[PDB]
Amino acid sequence: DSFVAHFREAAPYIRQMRGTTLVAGIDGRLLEGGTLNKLAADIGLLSQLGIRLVLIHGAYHFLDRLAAAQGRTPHYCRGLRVTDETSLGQAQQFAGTVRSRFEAALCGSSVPLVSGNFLTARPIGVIDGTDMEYAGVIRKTDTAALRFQLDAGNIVWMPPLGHSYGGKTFNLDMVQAAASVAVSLQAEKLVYLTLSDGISRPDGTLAETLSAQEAQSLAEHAASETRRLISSAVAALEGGVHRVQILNGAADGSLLQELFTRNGIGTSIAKEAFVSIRQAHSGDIPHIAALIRPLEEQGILLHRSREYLENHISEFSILEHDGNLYGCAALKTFAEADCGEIACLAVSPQAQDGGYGERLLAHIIDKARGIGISRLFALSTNTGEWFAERGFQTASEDELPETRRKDYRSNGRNSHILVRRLHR
Amino acid sequence: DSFVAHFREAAPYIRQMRGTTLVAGIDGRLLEGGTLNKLAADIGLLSQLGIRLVLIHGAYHFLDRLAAAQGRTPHYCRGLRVTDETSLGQAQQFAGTVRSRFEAALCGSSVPLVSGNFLTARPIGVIDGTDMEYAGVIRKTDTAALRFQLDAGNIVWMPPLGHSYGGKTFNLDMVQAAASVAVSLQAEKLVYLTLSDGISRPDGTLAETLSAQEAQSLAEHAASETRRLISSAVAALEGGVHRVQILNGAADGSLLQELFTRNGIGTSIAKEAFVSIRQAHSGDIPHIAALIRPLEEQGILLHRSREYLENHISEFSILEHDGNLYGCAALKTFAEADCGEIACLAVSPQAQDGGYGERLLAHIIDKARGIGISRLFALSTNTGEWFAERGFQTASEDELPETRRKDYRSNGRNSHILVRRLHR
Amino acid sequence: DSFVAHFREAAPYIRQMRGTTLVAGIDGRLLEGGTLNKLAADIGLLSQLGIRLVLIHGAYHFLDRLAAAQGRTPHYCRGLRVTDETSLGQAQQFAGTVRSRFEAALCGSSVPLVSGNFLTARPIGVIDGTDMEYAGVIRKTDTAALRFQLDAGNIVWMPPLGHSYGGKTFNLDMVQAAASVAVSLQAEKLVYLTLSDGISRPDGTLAETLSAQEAQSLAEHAASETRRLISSAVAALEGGVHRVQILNGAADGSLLQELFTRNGIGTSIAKEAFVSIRQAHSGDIPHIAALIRPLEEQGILLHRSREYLENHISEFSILEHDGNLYGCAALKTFAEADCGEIACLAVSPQAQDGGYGERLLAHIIDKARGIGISRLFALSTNTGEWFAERGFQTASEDELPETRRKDYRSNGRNSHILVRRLHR
Amino acid sequence: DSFVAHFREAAPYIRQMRGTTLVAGIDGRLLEGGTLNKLAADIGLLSQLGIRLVLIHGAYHFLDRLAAAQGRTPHYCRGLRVTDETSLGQAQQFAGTVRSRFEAALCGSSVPLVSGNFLTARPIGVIDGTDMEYAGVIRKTDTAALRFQLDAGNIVWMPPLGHSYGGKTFNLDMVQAAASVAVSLQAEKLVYLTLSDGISRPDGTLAETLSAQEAQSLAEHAASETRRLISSAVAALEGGVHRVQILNGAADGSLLQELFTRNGIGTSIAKEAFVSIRQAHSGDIPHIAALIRPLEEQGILLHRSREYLENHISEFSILEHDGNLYGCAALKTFAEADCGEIACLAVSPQAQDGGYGERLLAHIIDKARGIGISRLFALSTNTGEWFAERGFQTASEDELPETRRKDYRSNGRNSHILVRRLHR
Ligand SMILES: CC(C)(COP(=O)(O)OP(=O)(O)OC[C@H]1O[C@@H](n2cnc3c(N)ncnc32)[C@H](O)[C@@H]1OP(=O)(O)O)[C@H](O)C(=O)NCCC(=O)NCCS
Ligand SMILES: CC(C)(COP(=O)(O)OP(=O)(O)OC[C@H]1O[C@@H](n2cnc3c(N)ncnc32)[C@H](O)[C@@H]1OP(=O)(O)O)[C@H](O)C(=O)NCCC(=O)NCCS
Ligand SMILES: CC(C)(COP(=O)(O)OP(=O)(O)OC[C@H]1O[C@@H](n2cnc3c(N)ncnc32)[C@H](O)[C@@H]1OP(=O)(O)O)[C@H](O)C(=O)NCCC(=O)NCCS
Ligand SMILES: CC(C)(COP(=O)(O)OP(=O)(O)OC[C@H]1O[C@@H](n2cnc3c(N)ncnc32)[C@H](O)[C@@H]1OP(=O)(O)O)[C@H](O)C(=O)NCCC(=O)NCCS
Ligand SMILES: N[C@@H](CCC(=O)O)C(=O)O
Ligand SMILES: N[C@@H](CCC(=O)O)C(=O)O
Ligand SMILES: N[C@@H](CCC(=O)O)C(=O)O
Ligand SMILES: N[C@@H](CCC(=O)O)C(=O)O
Repeated sequence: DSFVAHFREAAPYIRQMRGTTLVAGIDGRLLEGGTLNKLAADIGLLSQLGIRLVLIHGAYHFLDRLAAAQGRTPHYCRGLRVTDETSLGQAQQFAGTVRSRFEAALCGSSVPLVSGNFLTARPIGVIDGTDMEYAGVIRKTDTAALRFQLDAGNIVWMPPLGHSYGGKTFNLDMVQAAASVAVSLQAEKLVYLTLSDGISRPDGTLAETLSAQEAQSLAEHAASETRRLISSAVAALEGGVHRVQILNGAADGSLLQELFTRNGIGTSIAKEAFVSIRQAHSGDIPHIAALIRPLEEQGILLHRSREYLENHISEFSILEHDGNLYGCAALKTFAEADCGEIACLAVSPQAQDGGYGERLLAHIIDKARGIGISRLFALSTNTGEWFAERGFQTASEDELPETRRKDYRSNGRNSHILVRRLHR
Repeated sequence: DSFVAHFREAAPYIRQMRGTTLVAGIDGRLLEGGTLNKLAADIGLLSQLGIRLVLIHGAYHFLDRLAAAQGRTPHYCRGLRVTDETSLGQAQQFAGTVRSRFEAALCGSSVPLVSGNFLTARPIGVIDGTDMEYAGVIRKTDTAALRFQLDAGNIVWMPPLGHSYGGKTFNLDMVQAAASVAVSLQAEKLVYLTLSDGISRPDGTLAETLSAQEAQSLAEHAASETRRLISSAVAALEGGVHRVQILNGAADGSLLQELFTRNGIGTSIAKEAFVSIRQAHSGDIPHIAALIRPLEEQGILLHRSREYLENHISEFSILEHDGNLYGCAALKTFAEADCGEIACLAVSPQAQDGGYGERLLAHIIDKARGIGISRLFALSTNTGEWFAERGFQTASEDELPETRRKDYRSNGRNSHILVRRLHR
Repeated sequence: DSFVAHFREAAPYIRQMRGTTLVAGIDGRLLEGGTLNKLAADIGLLSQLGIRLVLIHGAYHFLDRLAAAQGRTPHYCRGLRVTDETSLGQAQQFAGTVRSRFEAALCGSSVPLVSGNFLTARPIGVIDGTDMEYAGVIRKTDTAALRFQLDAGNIVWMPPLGHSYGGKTFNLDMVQAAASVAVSLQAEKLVYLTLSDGISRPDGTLAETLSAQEAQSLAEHAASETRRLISSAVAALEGGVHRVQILNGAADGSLLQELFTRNGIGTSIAKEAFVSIRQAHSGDIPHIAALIRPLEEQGILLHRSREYLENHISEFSILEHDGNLYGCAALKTFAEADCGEIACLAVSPQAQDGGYGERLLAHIIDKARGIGISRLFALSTNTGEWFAERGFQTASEDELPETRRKDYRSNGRNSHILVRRLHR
Repeated sequence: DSFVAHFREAAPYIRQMRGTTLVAGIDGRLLEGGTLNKLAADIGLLSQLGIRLVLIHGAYHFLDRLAAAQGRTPHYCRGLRVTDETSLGQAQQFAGTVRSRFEAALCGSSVPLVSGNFLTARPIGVIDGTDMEYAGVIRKTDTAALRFQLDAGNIVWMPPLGHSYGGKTFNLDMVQAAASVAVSLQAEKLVYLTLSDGISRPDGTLAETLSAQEAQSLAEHAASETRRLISSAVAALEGGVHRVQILNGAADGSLLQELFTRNGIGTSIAKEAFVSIRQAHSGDIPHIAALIRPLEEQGILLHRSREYLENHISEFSILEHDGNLYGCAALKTFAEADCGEIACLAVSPQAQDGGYGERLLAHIIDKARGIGISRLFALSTNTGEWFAERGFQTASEDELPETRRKDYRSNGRNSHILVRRLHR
């Protein structure tokens, strides 16, 4: 395609990403070849786009290309490397090699890059009778010092090394470290730059987009490395990171493609928040009435009635949290088998703006599609934009199902009519 | 002595040092033993005293304990190490070992420590037909980024490594690098932490305090290493650093002793600014008269006269810059061979507050001492504090030389009389 | 001792004190002699160490050296001086004498000193049928204006005088005023600079360190002046000040000695927060089990069992607040009468980091010492640092009590073993 | 008049005064009666109007009501009070009485008031054989600390007391002190609040407004007190203060009346900057031509000619600084004896915007009025607003002098015509 077209395509993603925090967990093998040069350039570009950037790299594989290729075997109790004094010292050497390399590649492809004593570590201790030695986990992260650097526009570079109150240095696991730092920062995004195209489905295909539940159910039959990825990704989400992404940092330009295109390569994982929505039953009616009545009083919701609701309760859905009712919505059907109507949509005023409405509309379109409905109408006197911004197109009265058209005419309400087309 | 006494002794030096910038050039051998632990603690303390701190270390000796002890000989065209790709890579490893070590020693003896891509380097090129390879000299220092970190209270850590626009890393000479960074920052103080007690005199004794001229004349007969120290120290001073100090960072606690005691160990070098002061001659008189006359009009300076000055010109000194006269002072003598008087002290109003006065008083006490005078009087109607703050003690009229006592009585001026005791 | 040694001794206290707020309540007799010069110097030094400083002085004794020595007797309903218009006016004169004196002593031993209209006062009214006249108590303190000055580095000087909405000035009690200002600032430290070596015990000895409970029980048999000191000190602590100290500002250098040495002269008072820890009984077991079980599931705590706990309940302690259980710990004993083991230490995750653990360990060492135990072991797979940072030294398996050594061998857990030596 | 009218009258002066610095030198007798209450209220109001306020008071008269009324006579070598240790101590007492009084009066008529160690003093020494003792003059003012307080909105209160490096306090002369502080701040305004209606003319009348030259020539025959006022006022102006005002702080509301009405009570002194304007002669013509020619080329200035100028040189004025010509303007006359025209007005582009034009117009209206002209025309193609904003009203062609009307018609230029009426 054309430059202008590509750039106008990127523009909304640039808008979304600007001023947000991205923690990048970087596989240490990427900092070794000329994939390094490609990466510094793309990270330099991200810097230039107003993205706050914290980069953390791994060391394990480099240590093994020093260990294994020597006559010493690494031990990996839960993927956590046992790391002795000699391995610890190598990691310190590698971390300096790598930060220097990155800095040089960034200077030749002027972007401020900073590193500091941000992590305080503790040893993992003893996993399964096996002393883990210098394998440490982040005990405290200096969030104030980090924010202060990101705020000034600095790129933050972190090795997989933390120090302790006992004046020791510990070896950190990168995959776990990035997710920990990401949660501490409440980073909007965690990115793992791996050697893999992302997480694959049981049928072999690349999982473009996953819920944390979907991710979780895949780990049941997944290799060790990818199980740990998921575990860290899920804990990040649960800890407040908005989105976790898995990419192949060996695929030239994949970071740009992931962040700035609708399509995006790799795997994207996000947490589905908890909103129990269920078929309404008999006992819901007073809760539904109390919610609906103010609105029916205001001329926003059509007048219902204890009897209407009792005899049509099956067409209502209700949204609940801790026994508390907070929303409702009905699916009305017609002689036209293809047609449905979202009716009686309502969120308690105290619970609004937090997405509850959208979840009710979604649940009802799932229900509508479940029964063969490809066309979903909404009629509203005062609330038409909400629908128009969520996939509804203006429609005319002559377009309604015949019986609805008749109610509409005799109403006098002249409500706006919108239709959304539901895919098979 | 007692704690309270020691601490009250330190207090003025703490006051002087607070909020000032100190660049520490650190010999790489100090970061190797438990002298490291001692150093982090003392630097941590300096941090806590509101000193802005930039630390730079060397690598040469570590590289040789890797080179020489391998079967490769280092070459040192002007003390500048030829550094190939393999040596460059080692320096990157060492710099990571050392920054990690320092960070750990600082954490266990919470003080924010930061490092960044502050230096951009260029290669030295070819010294004397000898390709110097990866030996680079600082081309640009990011002074804004540095100030921003020091201002926030961060300790700044720098390796002896700069990068270039060509995406290469270069090996920097520490002694030269610190002096360059120090000038860029206009640091009040540069400290070299060496393995030596400082700079020695021709008679073998430690030069406690040196002018840059004194330092310069010592290099004539000095070993190579100490010649380079001086050269860098002198260029720092000439470049605006206020004071350069040389210490043995192997002498436990020497950094504290140097910064916070009157005595201070090690060598201190400062630049004597240019103030040509000479015996007045015949042709000076109009310049002297024009200066003196306003003051004599105001009742601050005793009335002189073209004839007085013509017949006493030999007792005047004058301070000049670019042919321009800016100050004068006279030495009056008495029948009491031990007694002198500083007379007719005056700095042009446009040239005041810049130390000119003090240099005139000093020059005259040097002249007074040259002729056997151990007691120097100053009489002033309005300017008595200036003398009292520069070593003069209140005296009485009955204490004057006899003939001066007589002039004083018949004057009516009742000027304050102060005496300073001049040492033999 | 040596300078370096003294200064390295001070360094941790300098670190702790930097950027903290200290409110100094100063007896007015200290501002009268050359103890004034000593004090300005030490307060100047504290300024230079990044301590935020609010100074308040008293006036009572000066007023009496004007009253009593005139033919007027002061009346002191609860140590609160009745203060008429004539006494009020003297206090205004004294406050100006004293602020000028202090300012001059500070300038000659450049440190910014500021004072302002920070206190608004109200009269105390009528104590016990006795009109108290111009004796006022702080009604409002301008905390924003105060913070603004401390933040800029200014020393804050306050007289014992507040003004009112009725355009009157009132006489404040210093001891009460400092404690009020200290609470308003949530100052980490309140210091009273008195003419006494601090608070004495019933046996005559100087109470180096007191809890607020200890302070309280001393007042039962204490002189009036010291009763009021305690009362104000205790209310400061209860109001959020971290530590209150009582010193003799007539003992040359005592402020430095108190703030910057382990030993410290004078009396230190701190509030013991509320943590009810008691012998576990039968009914605690479900609460203990629920806490312990997650941890035993994770391989951090040895598997217990409803029966184990039922038959060993006497060796458990539990920490509770509002009936809620938040922590537990057991003392295990051995055939070696000198040996104990802290077992089953656990704080609810929701209640962690707030010191609960430390209080459980302390309680158990108190229990261990109560039965003759001088050696206390801790064995931990993942939690060994916590112990090592709280006085435990690494030990070997051959060092365990014999039966514990046997369990340890057959476990397979390879837990780290640490010992703490308990003093008699 | 009406409130709305008064307030709309004040509005431009409020606009001018907002964010400006005013140093108020306050006679110590004003802080003694209920003139104090009036003053705090008016100063409180000024605070509320965004005026940055530095207040300094005197003490002399209070000291004499303590001296003279005791049996000790004050000595006043140049109006500078000899002040011994006993007088110095009284001044410290008075300064505290007075600051407390002011603070209380300000609180009861919430406005932040701050004072600090801003002045460092030196003794005056010996005037005329007379030791002046504790009479000190400001040696250094802490301008940074002062700006920092004014910037935060604080009112700054200063006593007439400075301290020295020798740990002494000195007695400052208020009149001199305010003018010194005012210059240090480059205050736009210095106000002296005296017991007099301002400076009187030789004919007895109150000098409403004076140049510094006018002020200077009045001192020739003026009382001592008013001579010193002038001397300080003039040195303030010369030192960069924009305006000095003298008022009676005993005239209820005079500070408001001076600052916020066109009329304003009291005396106002301002420095006439140096702009030598003289009759042009023969040798000026090339300088005039070079200036005029660019403009005549642009169609802004009517074409002149070496001959025109040679034969009309007497009607030109020229503005010069250091021999350099920077402006010119001509006065054209007509058969109508009442009519004049400002012709050929021009300032060198490099010297514009600095008031030169206005001074040329003024000089020519002075010349026009000197010969009986009450009507002054300006004709301009592109520059008509400049005139309209400096007192010119639009006029028509039928309104020109007859011969000018004829030139105007045949020109084709259609320049805008404006007239200013010159008062007799
Ligand atoms: C429209 C409604 C159901 C939305 O419920 P919700 O819980 O807020 O749903 P969401 O949080 O997913 O959507 C919230 C967004 O919808 C927008 N919105 C709400 N009412 C709107 C309206 N009347 N017109 C346009 N937009 C509206 C909100 O302003 C909010 O904007 P934001 O994305 O810029 O923050 C609303 O809460 C409601 O119940 N209104 C009265 C009942 C009603 O009108 N029902 C049905 C319409 S026929
Ligand atoms: C006193 C004088 C000679 C100082 O010359 P100088 O070039 O300023 O000398 P320095 O720069 O070394 O000293 C400057 C310091 O002296 C201080 N000083 C100057 N005059 C002073 C005085 N009259 N009283 C007290 N201190 C004074 C300045 O304020 C300045 O203070 P700082 O250290 O706080 O900045 C002054 O310039 C002068 O010539 N005054 C008139 C002549 C006179 O009085 N001569 C002789 C005295 S008998
Ligand atoms: C170790 C434990 C008992 C501490 O309880 P607590 O209520 O937090 O006790 P305190 O608040 O007095 O101590 C808190 C400090 O201990 C530190 N700490 C906690 N776990 C640690 C560990 N595993 N390793 C090192 N330090 C640790 C905390 O990080 C905190 O650090 P800070 O001083 O830097 O803030 C922890 O709460 C716990 O119960 N962990 C699981 C149970 C366990 O391991 N029990 C016994 C060990 S055999
Ligand atoms: C008009 C002129 C003589 C003003 O001289 P000057 O030295 O700037 O005079 P002042 O400094 O007293 O007045 C400066 C103010 O006049 C304003 N001014 C200048 N030219 C102006 C114009 N053409 N229209 C409106 N206002 C103008 C300036 O913008 C400045 O504005 P400020 O008060 O908002 O800063 C101008 O310099 C000049 O010589 N212009 C070309 C010659 C010309 O037009 N001459 C005569 C007019 S027939
Ligand atoms: N959508 C509203 C009715 C609005 C209308 O039909 O005008 C409801 O379901 O009650
Ligand atoms: N020191 C001044 C004279 C002052 C005096 O003697 O009173 C001078 O040398 O002229
Ligand atoms: N301290 C743990 C046991 C850990 C171990 O012995 O390895 C407990 O008391 O249960
Ligand atoms: N005022 C201009 C002439 C402009 C005009 O008359 O149009 C001059 O004096 O030359």
